Parts: sequence; C-alpha cells; structure tokens
Amino acid sequence: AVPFRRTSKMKKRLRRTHFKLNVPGMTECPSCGEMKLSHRVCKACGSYNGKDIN
Amino acid sequence: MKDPRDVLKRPVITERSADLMTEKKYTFEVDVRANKTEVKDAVESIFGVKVDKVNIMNYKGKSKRVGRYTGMTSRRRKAIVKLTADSKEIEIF
Amino acid sequence: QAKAVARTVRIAPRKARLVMDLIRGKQVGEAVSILNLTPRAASPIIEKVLKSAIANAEHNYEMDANNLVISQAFVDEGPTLKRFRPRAMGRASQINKRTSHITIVVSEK
Amino acid sequence: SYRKLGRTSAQRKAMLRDLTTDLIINERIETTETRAKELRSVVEKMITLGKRGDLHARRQAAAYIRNEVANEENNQDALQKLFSDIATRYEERQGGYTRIMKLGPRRGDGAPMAIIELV
Amino acid sequence: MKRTFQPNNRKRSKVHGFRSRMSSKNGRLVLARRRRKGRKVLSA
RNA sequence: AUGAGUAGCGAAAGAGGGGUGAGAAUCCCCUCCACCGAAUGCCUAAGGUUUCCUGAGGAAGGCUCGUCCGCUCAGGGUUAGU
RNA sequence: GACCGAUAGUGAACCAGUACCGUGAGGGAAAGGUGAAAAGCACCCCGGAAGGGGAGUGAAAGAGAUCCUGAAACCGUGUGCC
Repeated sequence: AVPFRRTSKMKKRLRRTHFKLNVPGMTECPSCGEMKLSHRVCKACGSYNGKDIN
Repeated sequence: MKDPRDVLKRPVITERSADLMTEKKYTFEVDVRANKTEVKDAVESIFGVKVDKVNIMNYKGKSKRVGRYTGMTSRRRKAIVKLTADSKEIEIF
Repeated sequence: QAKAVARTVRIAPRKARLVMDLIRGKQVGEAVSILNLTPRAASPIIEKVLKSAIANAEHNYEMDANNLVISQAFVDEGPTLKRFRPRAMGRASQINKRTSHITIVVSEK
Repeated sequence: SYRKLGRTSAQRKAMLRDLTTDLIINERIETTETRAKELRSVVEKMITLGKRGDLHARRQAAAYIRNEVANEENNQDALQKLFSDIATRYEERQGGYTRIMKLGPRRGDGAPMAIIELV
Repeated sequence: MKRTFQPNNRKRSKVHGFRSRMSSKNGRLVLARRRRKGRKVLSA
C-alpha cells in the first residue's frame, strides 16, 4: 500500500499523455456572428432563430 | 496645591457631546485621580455657574498596530456636568 | 513583435498549461473565441494578457491586428506560500499554495 | 424512468411544486437543464386539467398548486389565473405549450443553464 | 472530557505571585535567578 | 521532488423574482417552503478582552466563491445615596 | 593579534533572553548588502486593481524595493539524429 520505489520522469511524462482537454464545438451566428456554441443562444449577438435572448 | 485648573484637561466634541450640550450638559476629560467633588468645585470656580449633578466614568486603553510593532494607548476619565436651569451657559467655543 | 507578462498571478502552473496548450499557434482573432468559450478558471487571465499584448502591438508599433498570430505561449512558476492543516492526533501536515508567471508573444505573419 | 435530482423523495416533490407554481406567475424562468427537462411534463399536465374547467378538476389542481398571489390590485390567486387566462390563451393548441432554450454554463460550478417559457 | 488546565486568576496569583514568592528564601533565589538572565516577566 | 491532479473538503432543505456590481449557486430585499421549542428560546457565572456601533477595503485568513465576515483601515460607544 | 567573517564569531552584527513552548521552576530560535547621489520611473496605452509595453533618470532598469554576484537539485519552450 506504499510505493516501493520512486517514479522516474519518463514514466510520469508517458502517463500524462491523455490528460488534456479538447476544443469546444462552436459556430458563428447568421446575424452579427460572434462564434457561439452550437445549439445554444449566445449572450451578445448570436441571436438564436430571432432575437439575441441574452 | 491642587489648583482647580489641574482637574480639567480638555473638552470633548462629538455628535453625542453636542446632542447632550443641547440640554445644558457638558462633557470633559479630567485627571485620572480626581473624584466628583473636586470636579464640581473646579467647574464652579473656573466658569462661575451653578452645578446640579456630576456623573463620572472610566475608560481603558486600546491596542494599535502601527508598522510591525504593537502597543497600547493611555487610560481616560470622562465627566458629564449638568447646570441648573437658572445658571448661565458655559461658552464652550 | 510585442509581448505581455503576468508575473505572480495566484494559480497553480500545472492547471494553466492545460489551456495554454490549447491556445498556442492559432490566429489572434480565432484565439479569443476559444478562450472565452472554455469553462476553466485560467481562461479569463489568459484572455486579459492576450488582449494586453494585442493592444501593445497596436499602439507602440503600428502593426494592425488583422494579421497577428501567436508565436510563444509558455507558462513558468513563481514563489510558493507554505501553510499548515491539523490532522488526527496532533500531526499538522503541510499545504502548498502555488503561483505562476504567464507570458505571451504576438508577431506579424 | 425519471430522475432523482439528488434529493430525497419528499424534497423532490416540494421543489417540483415550487417550480410549477413560479412558472405560472412569471411566464418564464431560468434553471438548470435537467430541472427544466423534468419540469415540462408536470407543467403540461397541469395546464390540461385547467383547460377542462370543472369542480373536480379545480379541486385536483388545488391539491398541488401552491397558494401565492399572482396579480396585485386584482386579489388573483395563482389558481384563478391558471383557470382564467391560460385556458383561453391556448384554447386551440393540442399539446406542447413549452419550449426550452439553452445557454452557457455557470461560473460557480460549471452547470449548464436553460430558459423555459410558455408558448 | 475535562482537560488539565482550568483558568482562575485568584489561584494563579495566590500560588505563583510575586508577593507569594517573596516569602521564603527559595522564592527570593528564584527571583534573583530570573533577574540575572534578563527576563522581562518576573513571576506571575 | 515522488506518490498525484490522487484521498479529503468535519452530522442538517431550499426555490424563484428583484437588486448591486468589472465580475454573483454562495451578498441585500420580497414571497412561498422547511427545522428546534425542559430548547437550537432569555438572563448571567467563571473565563475572554474591544471581539460591540458607523463609514471605507478587497494583498493574507474563511477547507470553494465572494461585491460579504468574529479579517484590514479610520472614527465613536460603558453615567448609581438604593 | 601567522583570531572569526553572517550554518563562522557571543544564544543575539537586524527593536533577543524577543517570538514561540510550559500551571510552574525552566527551554529557547529565524532574520546583513539598490545606487556615488533618490536622480525611487512626469506623460501615453491595456487592465476594476495587481501587473505589464513605450517614453524618461542613470555609467548600467537583465539595478525598479528581501533591489551586489548569482551554482545544483527541480520545472518549461524550440529544434539536428533515433
């Protein structure tokens, strides 16, 4: 229940390969496009199917 | 010894002090070893008015933190005198 | 080719590299949208320093912002605050509060 | 099935009751996405009871709709508003009186938010 | 779960006080030792 | 440094509408809802020592956040012949 | 003074028998260096502020407030060969 030996740098760096985050799924709005999220109402001018709700 | 001007030190000017002063009451700071009777006589002699009652109270010191050092301020004693209705008013400027 | 630094903003460097990896190499206009659509905690700070770099390029060198791309986007580490937390049976383990330096360089493509 | 929303069976009922009573008064709310998705069903069921318009109906709805004032200067109970205005407003639609519109996350804990309103 | 220290000013002054320590010769020895070292708080 | 972005975050019911703000799940107001009631109510010992009241603050402390605080800075506040 | 030169020399080159620990007798630390002279960054720009980029002072600003020189462990960015 206690590590037998210390961990080197190669093993640490190898294990961290999948610890990362991806880009968001985003697209611009037809009116005053501001590169909002897909299937969401934008907060400045990404007017979802009409007016810009917020 | 025990001159009367040695008992009174300085007047007190706050909002509470002026509110009380509206009703012929006056607030002073007095020597820490003087009882109410010397305060009464001293007020009578210095200003020449009529005194009815005196109330007295003690205060402790406060801790301050100027810089990286610490200390304490000095103790105080406060008196509130009430003149009679006929006596003139003391010209506290 | 202007730059901008943060210098001892209170955040653990390992958690800021996670976003600075995302932002590096892209084009300046696209960069801000990704930065303010990401839900992490270092995104507002990185966005502020990037805006400062763009403004430096605009005023001091008259370089225009329709071409800029991000060239250097590293994160360093700064001084540490050491605290304590009492455990069971009088033990008092140790706690670290880390800091970081943030640097961004913008260049004309 | 349904969702438990992280509460016990007796607090879930109270929270649903509070939400369905506030939606009637304010005509649009904003909560989390899961709460809205679990709320739309109950709110639609309540509307239909009102559209019927009888004494049994009135009494059934009464045993769920919280009693708060819905219009000042009119001493209008929320139940009276439900049986007066909405029933005439949607007298011709066959279901679907609600719509959900998503927004961005929340700063405090990253929860996704949504606005639910009456159409 | 009573702890070993229960504060009280009267007992403290009656046992560890200056006026108490100045009664025997051993208390005066203690005071002299404290003065020689240079402590700010003599007795209690 | 490693273990590792891992274990933990210390008994308990909240929801919405306003507000303020550079910024609000966490601060103020309102309305419903919930808990104690031989106490989780009030008054007051020992002990503590300014922690009390008002106006500003956002470095450090609050096991998160914070426009808030028993935190920081300035002013004030304790009246006896019974 | 063929004595020490900041882990050395007094426990103490610095508001030291101090801070802390103990009911008490008692035990007992860490912490030096901007520049010859503050000449200690008017003004402009980003930012709520902190912090920066210019412009200035200076022989030097990579000298800008724990501000002479600044090694190693430790943490990163780019790239030639696998």
